[PDB]
Amino acid sequence: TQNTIGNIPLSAYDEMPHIGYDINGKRIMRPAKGSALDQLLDSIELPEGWTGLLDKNSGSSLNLTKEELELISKIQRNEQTDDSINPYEPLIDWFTRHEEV
Amino acid sequence: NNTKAMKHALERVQLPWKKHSFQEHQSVTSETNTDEHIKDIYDDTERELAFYKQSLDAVLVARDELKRLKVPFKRPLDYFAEMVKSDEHMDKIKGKLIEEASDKKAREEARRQRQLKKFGKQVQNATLQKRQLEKRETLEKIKSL
Amino acid sequence: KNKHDLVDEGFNRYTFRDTENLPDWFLEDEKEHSKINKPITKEAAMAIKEKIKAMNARPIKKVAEAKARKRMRAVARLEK
Amino acid sequence: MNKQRTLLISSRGVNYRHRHLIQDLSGLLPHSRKEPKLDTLQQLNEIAELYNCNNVLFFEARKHQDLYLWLSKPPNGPTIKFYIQNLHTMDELNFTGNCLKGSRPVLSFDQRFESSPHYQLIKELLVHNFGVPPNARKSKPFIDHVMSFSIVDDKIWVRTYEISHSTDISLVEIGPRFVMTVILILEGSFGGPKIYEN
Repeated sequence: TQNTIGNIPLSAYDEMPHIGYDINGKRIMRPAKGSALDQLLDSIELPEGWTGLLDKNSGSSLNLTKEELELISKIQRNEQTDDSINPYEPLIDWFTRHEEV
Repeated sequence: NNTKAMKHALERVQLPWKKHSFQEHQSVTSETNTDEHIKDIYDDTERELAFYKQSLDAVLVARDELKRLKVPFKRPLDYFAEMVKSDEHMDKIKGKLIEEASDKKAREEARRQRQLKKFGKQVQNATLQKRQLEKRETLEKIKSL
Repeated sequence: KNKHDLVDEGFNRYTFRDTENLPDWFLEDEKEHSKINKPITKEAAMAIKEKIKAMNARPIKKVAEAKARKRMRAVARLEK
Repeated sequence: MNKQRTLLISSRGVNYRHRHLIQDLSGLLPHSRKEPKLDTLQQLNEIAELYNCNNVLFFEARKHQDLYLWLSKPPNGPTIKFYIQNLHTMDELNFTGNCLKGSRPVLSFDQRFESSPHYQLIKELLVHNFGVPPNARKSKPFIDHVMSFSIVDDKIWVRTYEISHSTDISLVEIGPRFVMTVILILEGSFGGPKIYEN
């Protein structure tokens, strides 16, 4: 977790220079002071894994990894989630191998 | 009720707390309090206060030993983290407390307004006649000189 | 839910299906009817409405025109 | 150095109040792996084995008014059967005060817990089971409440007091206030001959 603030709204800490406290009590500072140009760029051409919600670690927008975005799409078109498996295994006759007397 | 296997259980289950920091244990035992000293054992009014005294004792000792280490104690009022009872639940309790306070004040003002309706007439005529007494008092204080 | 949880959920009623060899008049009837009704949130519908909204969706022109509509409505209720 | 995990499980036959006890203990314990329901005795070790649980809180109710907590260590630990008489849940309006959800409590105890090895075992099991690890994943730093344990009339009275600060310190009582009447202690986890009887 490393941010240690629960299901509380992030409406709080919008007027603070930090997002919460963590185990063994120290100030989790807000990581960067971004430009007004970059913020306007991210409201026209939105980031790759843009998710519209705010992260708990930092006030910055929670993005998604390429692998996760691939995994969501592969759920919605069903496309085989767990790889390294064959969809079409040969029927290994584990029971008919031995003839009945 | 063999205590032998019980001691064998204390062998396996226990972790050495004296061989480590207080932070790993965090359990102030309020030994020297049996809590059998309480009068009215089934009445739970002295019992509430006795349990309160025990709790407050362990708090103070834990405050001392935890202050001995470099780990913070107080809620800083700078982290607004998730709490046990929800905010709507706390609004229900606070609603109830303000309700009971307003009902107590309602009964106090009830005595007040009833007294005003009973003796309102006498308030009128007494204040008016006292004012006229003050009129004649001042006028006599001019007429003498 | 982490990656590991979704990989479990990924194995549906509809997994292990070929899609590239098959004729389009068959797949266009499967894909319409191969949608598992998973529960939604209002929290998600918010962001997906914030994702689709384009630039010229609300200009100065259409804001002024919207007030030009509502003024006409406020006039039409004094016409009676 | 201390690393523990609790399993909170239920039985079919648990009513409104008892469900609120599993709710509020899962709140107060940051290391509480909350589980929905169980139907039947021997399975509970295996549930604990799946989630890497160092503890298992089995809340039973035979007649629907009653409650019987089966506190345990999973692999070979001595399990303790309780009967919890009095109950006042988290959602009772007379209690005033917010503890942090799963912050480190301070465990308060009694003299008469060291009188026997019997009460010594329940004392220890209440320390690491009902307590907390120093680095639990859902655990909040700054310490905010206690766990008052005290024995009178052969039964342990449990209360959770939020400490109150002013600017030295007060403490207003909240949470599950309940007695625990130690019915039974098994040798192994839900199996083997019974050590203690009343």
